[PDB]
Amino acid sequence: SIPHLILELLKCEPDEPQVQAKIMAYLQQEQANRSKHEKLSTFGLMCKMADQTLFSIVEWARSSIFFRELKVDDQMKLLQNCWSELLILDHIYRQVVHGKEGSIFLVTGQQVDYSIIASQAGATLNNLMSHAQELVAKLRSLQFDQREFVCLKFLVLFSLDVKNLENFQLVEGVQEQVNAALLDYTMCNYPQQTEKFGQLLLRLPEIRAISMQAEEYLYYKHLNGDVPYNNLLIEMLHA
Amino acid sequence: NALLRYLLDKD
Ligand SMILES: C[C@H](CCC(=O)NCCC[N+](C)(C)CCCS(=O)(=O)[O-])[C@H]1CC[C@H]2[C@H]3[C@H](O)C[C@@H]4C[C@H](O)CC[C@]4(C)[C@H]3C[C@H](O)[C@]12C
Repeated sequence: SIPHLILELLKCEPDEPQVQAKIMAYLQQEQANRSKHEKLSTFGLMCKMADQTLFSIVEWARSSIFFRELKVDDQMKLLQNCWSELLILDHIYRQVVHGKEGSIFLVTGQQVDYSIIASQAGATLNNLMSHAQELVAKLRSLQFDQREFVCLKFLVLFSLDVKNLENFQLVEGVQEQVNAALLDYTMCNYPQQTEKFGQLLLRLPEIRAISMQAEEYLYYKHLNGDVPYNNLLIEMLHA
Repeated sequence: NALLRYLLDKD
C-alpha cells in the first residue's frame, strides 16, 4: 500500500490553511502599517510574498524528518543548493492540487486571474509562469499525487551535488531510500503506468530549468535596483 | 548568508 518511509515524510507536511492564513495576515498588516506616503508597489508585494513563502519552506525543512538531524551549517548548505527549486516545486504542486483554468492559486489561499497577474508581470515572468503551467498540466496527466510530491521534495532537498556537507551520509541514505520507496509506491499504486517512476524523475530537470529562469528574473530586477535590501531570495542568490 | 542562518537557528 504505502511505504513506511513515505508516511513519515508526509507527517512533516505543513499545515496549509495555517500557512496561508499566516502569510495573508502578514501581507495585510504590512500594507496597513504603511502610511499613504510609503505604500508598497506590486513588485514590492510580490517580493514580500515570495520572502514569506521561502520563510515557510525553511520552517518546513527545519522541522522535517532527517533534515532536523543536521547541524545548522549543513542545513544552510542543502537549502542554499535548492531554494529556488523548492519554491518552484511548491508553486507547481499548489497549482496541481488547487489550480483552476485561467487562474493562479497563491500561497495566501486566494485565486488570482492569470491574465491580471500576467498583465502586471510582463514578458519574462509571464514566460516563466507559462512554463510552470505546462509542467502542472504534465504532472496532472501523470496523476501526480502527494506521496510522489513529498518524495520529489526530499530528493530535491537532499541532493547529491551539495558541496562540503559534513553529514553527507544522510544525503546518500535519503537518496537511496526515497528513490526506492517512490519506485515501490508508483509500481504498487499506479500499476497501469509502467514508466511512472522515471516520468516523475524527468520532471526534476524541468523544475531546475524553471528555477534558473526565476533566478535570472530576480537577478535582472536586482541589477535594476528593484529588489529591496536583505530580501531573502536575493540573499540566497548572493549565495 | 546571515538571514538563512537566523531562520534556521531562531527559537
Ligand atoms: C554572473 C552573475 C553574477 C555576477 C556577480 O558576480 N556579481 C557580484 C558583484 C559584482 N561585482 C561588483 C563584483 C562585479 C560587477 C558585476 S555588475 O553586476 O555590478 O556589473 C550571475 C548572477 C545570476 C546568475 C545566473 C542565474 O543564477 C540564473 C542562471 C543559473 C544557471 O545555473 C546558469 C545561468 C544563469 C542565468 C546564471 C548566470 C550567471 O552565473 C549569473 C548571471
